[PDB]
Amino acid sequence: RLNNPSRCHFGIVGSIYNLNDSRPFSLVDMMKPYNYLYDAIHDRLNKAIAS
Amino acid sequence: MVNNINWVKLPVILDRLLRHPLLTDLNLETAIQYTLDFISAMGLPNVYVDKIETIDIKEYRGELPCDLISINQVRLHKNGIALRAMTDNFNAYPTHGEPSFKTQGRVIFTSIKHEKVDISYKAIMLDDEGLPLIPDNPIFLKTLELYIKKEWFTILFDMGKISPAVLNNTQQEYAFKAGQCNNEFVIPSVSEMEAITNMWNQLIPRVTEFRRGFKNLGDKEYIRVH
Repeated sequence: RLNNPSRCHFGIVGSIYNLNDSRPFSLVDMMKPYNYLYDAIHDRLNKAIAS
Repeated sequence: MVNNINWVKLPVILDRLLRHPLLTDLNLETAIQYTLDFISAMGLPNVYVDKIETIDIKEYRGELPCDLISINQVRLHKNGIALRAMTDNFNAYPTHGEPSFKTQGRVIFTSIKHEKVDISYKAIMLDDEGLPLIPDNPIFLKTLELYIKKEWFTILFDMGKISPAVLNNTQQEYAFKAGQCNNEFVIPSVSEMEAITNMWNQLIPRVTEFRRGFKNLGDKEYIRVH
């Protein structure tokens, strides 16, 4: 940068999709419990279909 | 059946019957007949001995073992394919398919000319003397005791040497113990319920365990995960 000799970084650029300095609560995180419940209930459904 | 068929000799039943002063004219000779009658009338398959014995078919006919009472399966020796009941009315009669069989006496009528067939049959467990050998299950023993007592009391009632109330009580008790004995020998054990469970739950139904010797009937049905 022009005025600050100490401003430098690496080629790596990115972002965390977080809320207020926390770890990111992703979309998959907030859909995962429902997917697990779906899998368990469909397990019951399949075992019912077998019997 | 939950319990095991431990064998004991026939006069174990005469130990118990002869406790009754009115049954003291009973004999081993009478116990044999009534025991065989009870065995047949109950028709429990756990009381018989499972045997397998190969025979030759000369021409649509084969000689049957001496001790055979009932056949579980017949199959071809070389292939292992089981045979079914013969519905054909002119089996080996010519004019001018799959194999099957039919058994009447000492002779088994198959639809095949010259092959060896394996017969899995049930017989009676015998004693060192050539006599029937009974389970020592006290439910079975009590039910056989009550059967013989009921028959003896029925004769004595036909004479008029027993009260009708006494025979009515004997018939009631024998009936209850007969039902209980039927349920004792037939209700599956834990291993037999695992086999029944593995027969019951199939996502892909298995409908060809007759072809095998029902070997895979209680095998669990695994589905791969995708």
